[PDB]
Amino acid sequence: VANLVDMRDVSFTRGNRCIFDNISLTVPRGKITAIMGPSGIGKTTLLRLIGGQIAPDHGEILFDGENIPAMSRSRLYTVRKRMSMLFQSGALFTDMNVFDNVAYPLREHTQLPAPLLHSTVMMKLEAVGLRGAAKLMPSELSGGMARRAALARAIALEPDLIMFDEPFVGQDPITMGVLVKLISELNSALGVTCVVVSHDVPEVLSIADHAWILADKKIVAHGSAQALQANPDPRVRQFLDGIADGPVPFRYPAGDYHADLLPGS
Amino acid sequence: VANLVDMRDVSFTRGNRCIFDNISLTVPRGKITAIMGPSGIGKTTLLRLIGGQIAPDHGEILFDGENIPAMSRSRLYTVRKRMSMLFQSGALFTDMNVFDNVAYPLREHTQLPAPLLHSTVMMKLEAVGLRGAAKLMPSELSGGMARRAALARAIALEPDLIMFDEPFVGQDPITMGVLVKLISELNSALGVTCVVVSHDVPEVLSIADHAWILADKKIVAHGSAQALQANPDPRVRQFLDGIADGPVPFRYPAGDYHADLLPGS
Amino acid sequence: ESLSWMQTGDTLALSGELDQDVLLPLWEMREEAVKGITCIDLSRVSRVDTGGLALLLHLIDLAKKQGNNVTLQGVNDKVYTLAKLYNLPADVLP
Amino acid sequence: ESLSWMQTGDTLALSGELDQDVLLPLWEMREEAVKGITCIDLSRVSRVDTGGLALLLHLIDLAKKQGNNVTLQGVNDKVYTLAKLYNLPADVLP
Amino acid sequence: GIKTLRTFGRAGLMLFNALVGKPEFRKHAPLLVRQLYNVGVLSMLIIVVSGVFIGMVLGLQGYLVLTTYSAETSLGMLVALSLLRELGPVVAALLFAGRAGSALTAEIGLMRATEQLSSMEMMAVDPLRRVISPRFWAGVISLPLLTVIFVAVGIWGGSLVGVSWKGIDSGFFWSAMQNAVDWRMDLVNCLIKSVVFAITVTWISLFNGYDAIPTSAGISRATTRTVVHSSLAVLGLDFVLTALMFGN
Amino acid sequence: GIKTLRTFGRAGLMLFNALVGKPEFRKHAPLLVRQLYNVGVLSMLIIVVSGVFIGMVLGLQGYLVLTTYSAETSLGMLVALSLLRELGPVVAALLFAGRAGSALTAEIGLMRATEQLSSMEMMAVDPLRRVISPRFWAGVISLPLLTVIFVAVGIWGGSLVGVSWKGIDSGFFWSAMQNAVDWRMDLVNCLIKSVVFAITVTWISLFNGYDAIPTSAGISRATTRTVVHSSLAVLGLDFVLTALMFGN
Ligand SMILES: Nc1ncnc2c1ncn2[C@@H]1O[C@H](COP(=O)(O)OP(=O)(O)NP(=O)(O)O)[C@@H](O)[C@H]1O
Ligand SMILES: Nc1ncnc2c1ncn2[C@H]1O[C@H](COP(=O)(O)OP(=O)(O)NP(=O)(O)O)[C@@H](O)[C@H]1O
Repeated sequence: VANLVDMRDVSFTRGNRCIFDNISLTVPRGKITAIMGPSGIGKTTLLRLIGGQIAPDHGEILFDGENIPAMSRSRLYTVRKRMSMLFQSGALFTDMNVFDNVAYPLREHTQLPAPLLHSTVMMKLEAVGLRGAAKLMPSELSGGMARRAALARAIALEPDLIMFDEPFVGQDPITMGVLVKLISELNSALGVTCVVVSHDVPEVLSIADHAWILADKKIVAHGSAQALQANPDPRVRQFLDGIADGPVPFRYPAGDYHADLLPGS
Repeated sequence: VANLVDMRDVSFTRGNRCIFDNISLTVPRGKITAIMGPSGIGKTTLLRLIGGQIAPDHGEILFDGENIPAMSRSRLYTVRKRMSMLFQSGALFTDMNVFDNVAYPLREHTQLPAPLLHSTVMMKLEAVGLRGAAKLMPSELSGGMARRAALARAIALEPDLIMFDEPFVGQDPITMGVLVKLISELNSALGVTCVVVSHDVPEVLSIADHAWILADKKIVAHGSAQALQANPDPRVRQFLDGIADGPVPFRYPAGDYHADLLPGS
Repeated sequence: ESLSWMQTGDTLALSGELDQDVLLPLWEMREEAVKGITCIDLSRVSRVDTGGLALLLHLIDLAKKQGNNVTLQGVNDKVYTLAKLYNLPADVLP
Repeated sequence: ESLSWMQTGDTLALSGELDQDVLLPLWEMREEAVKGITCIDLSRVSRVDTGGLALLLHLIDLAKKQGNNVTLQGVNDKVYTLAKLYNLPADVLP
Repeated sequence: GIKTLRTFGRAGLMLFNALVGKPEFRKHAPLLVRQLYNVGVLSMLIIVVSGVFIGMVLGLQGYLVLTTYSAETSLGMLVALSLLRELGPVVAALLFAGRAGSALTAEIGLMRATEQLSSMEMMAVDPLRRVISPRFWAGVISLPLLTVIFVAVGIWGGSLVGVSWKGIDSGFFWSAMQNAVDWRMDLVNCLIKSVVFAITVTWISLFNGYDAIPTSAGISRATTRTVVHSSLAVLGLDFVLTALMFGN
Repeated sequence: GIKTLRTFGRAGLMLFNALVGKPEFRKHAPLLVRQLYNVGVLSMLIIVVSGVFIGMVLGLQGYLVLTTYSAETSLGMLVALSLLRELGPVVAALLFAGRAGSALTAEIGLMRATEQLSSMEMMAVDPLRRVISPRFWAGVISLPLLTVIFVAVGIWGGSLVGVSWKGIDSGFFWSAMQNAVDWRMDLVNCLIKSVVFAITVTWISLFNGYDAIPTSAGISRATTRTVVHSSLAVLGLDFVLTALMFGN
């Protein structure tokens, strides 16, 4: 197939505040794509939506052929063995240490022998980089090391689609650089097709091969990292560099400022 | 006086992990300075330390003359009426709405009449921008609007030193731009001397007049936003652009990789 | 540290600091203070804070309450700077 | 989907997928499988995953256990790519 | 070492710096009323509904014991004088440490986590004298009243069993017997326990929120720490108080 | 509307999807033991120490009532048959909903907040069948044993009062009288209540953590929601169970 997940026409509601409205997206395999929007735009819901953990109201999202929404929920686990969410905060299991945290999806699915699984996990830790942190509990880890350990745990099973939910948010540029080198080295070594959803544009566009920008409730722009920073569109031109005033309003709507200034003039 | 807070020689410990070690800092009045370090470097502790909320082990920190550590704790409140921390997450009081959240330091100290205080708060909200959000509860606000409302509440009393603890962390560039225009418009209109502690360099250096960079436990570089991005120092040259590998180690320390690979070779 | 307003014809010559502190005594008799005053002259005023700006807004509003085209003279550049911050419309401050 | 190793002299000609799935049957008799084998030739191996790489590491280690200078022929470029990822030292993989 | 004196001395210091100080009254009266609504009026439903059930049980499991002893008239003396001497001030202290003794630490420890308390102290306002003290005085004057409401509804439930279920006595139950029960010294011995339990519940329910490690896994461990200590201490202080109040 | 059927149907669905399914046994045995240590062994200290105090009180406030009726020998029949019929299974359910009924919602609602449960479901592993069920079966087999430990230490405390304090009877207290008390049907009527309270405590203590709004102010409101509902329901189910078990 050409693209690994083709979200043809998805409309999601979540109550009354319509999140998406007939959006279209197409992650090609081997290509690390990205989706960007303002904070609170609903983009993490998009990732949770392409993992089958929540249903689109009126949508045909084709993960490598068959739809995700129309799955037995027993077959969905078999295909979900070919995905890997890397949440923010890592989502590391606080019970077990890092080693037993990376080894978790292995022991859950594969029958690797004990000295085989040990060598697999102590190799994926070295891949990500925190191999010395095998026995450190996930509450002792730093803020960025938790995302790295969860990345190592996410590339276990070689998932063929590892999607990153805001991997660089509130991180120093020195750890932003480690996290942007890891998720490029993986795609350039493995065949994983990273879907990096985020809003920290300066770093995401440094690796994204084909990025989408979703406005209030729909996708407004796409294209490569080069043809995007030249887009002549206020809704996109504002967000791509943060001009603090444009189609999104700076001043929250208010009334007349005068009764607010002098109540009962 | 020349500078508004001269931290001559502060050494802070906090248990056994020595945070700072004979650091020196000097915020000049009217100038919006900045301090940057890696995440978890202890820089928020520096702000909490120049507000008298925690004592330096061996330090002479001179807020506009007299020391902060050697204060009656009754005089410290009088000078603390001339400071304003803007924490991350805003630190908005969830009891009252935004209006009663900005009006709080006014009612606490000044005897402004009711229709006078109403016009003062409904003017500071328009200053920051969220004047339409006067009656919105602080748990209904967005993630960036909480910092803006806390900024409006922080510039009440005109504090002559309003220090920002990471005002742009995990924010889209469009709200990063609003937060970087507000805290420059304030300094260029008021006489406040913003101390913006952060690690999101690309945006902080867009306004900072004289920025410090603190390494593991000491200050390694200072200077203007121009003479800093040209500094030839690995500890600073790594952080200023995030090269992901330098004097700070990428690979967490580990042992020999071989017993870790093949246990009991 | 000090604040004093004098009705000297059609002018409300106020002089002082005009801030959150010394603002109290002027607020009470604000009505009779701006009774027959056409223009308010704040020239001998070193600095002006947000509260003083609010009081000045209310004094202007009172001058227009009974009906009087008000004007401001002797104001500082800093006052108009601070007013440009708060986005005060040009029909309340003049 | 398939995996099969043949001792054909001084060579361990293994052919298959060599991944986390088909890895089981080879792991058991790994000792006698690499008993008198000098070089291991993995040429008819379509792809190799991390688990297969770990098994290959252990086979090499066993070849050096009794003492034998091992060499690898027919390996893919993808295997050496994956090994460059995991930073495998040059004295365990050759 | 740590729990030896560090924690107790700090939990006493955060109170000596939260009650004695400026005598501000008319600024806290708007805070004390809202804290009475939060800690005292909201929790009322958990002590009314769970006052009838612990009442109807106290009759139903007691009526079947006195009946074996041919004294079914003492039921009012059994229900009341039990849920007014021992069960009242302790069950309504447990159900208080649950509803309003954890909602205090999950609140004043949630403030401390979002830097709300340090943002108060960054103005001149003291975080203790302004956040702790209203909640403390709302705790120690809502519990001795919640136990009274709880005892009242408990006696009503005991009546609902010993009268409405087995209609043997309509006035012999309490209109004649409880008059020899409801005397002053009994209510005094109930209110003393209610006040001491209020102090002990809302002092360690207001300290764990003030001494919590500020994180979602620190306030959620301190919350359970209060529900544990504010039951251990309630039961222990109850034994000591009962030894002193009836062991003479 | 909302609480009408949405919440109950969802809280029943999260259980029918957490007990009936794959019969996996030897993969959960390593989880069930650790959840027994967390929910059952850790909480033991809060039910041993608070088992003596509610015991020593039960004697000390009962010994002073039986003495007025010249029957101080029935003290063993009074202490045991009380903290073994009514007070045992309910007080050790309240102190369970406190220590181990909130540490469950502050835990499986803290996982859901840091996206730990969705990160489980992002593998093939079901979050319910793997996180809920071990904690559920650790709750419903640790409470009926915690109440037994609690009753044992309660009787020991009652002895410590009616024997060590007033050394009137050394064997007449229990060696002769409790033999007519400790019969099988009584322990059965205690274990039935302990099991029903275990189910009800650890089902709404495991649902509020699963249905919490994932935030530090959502899990800390759900924590208190369990400590409230797991006392209302304990007391209510206690009244219903007592009506059915002795109202005949
Ligand atoms: N209560 C505390 N006790 C001991 N050490 C602390 C405490 N709070 C913070 N620290 C340590 O002080 C150092 C810096 O404090 P912290 O505020 O976490 O740094 P920061 O990076 O400036 N803040 P932030 O990035 O927003 O989390 C770190 O080593 C912390 O672990
Ligand atoms: N049950 C829910 N009801 C309503 N909104 C929800 C719910 N769960 C998640 N959300 C939010 O999800 C939508 C999309 O944003 P969200 O999923 O929070 O992440 P994001 O805005 O893409 N980025 P971020 O929040 O910074 O991680 C918001 O508009 C909210 O509706």
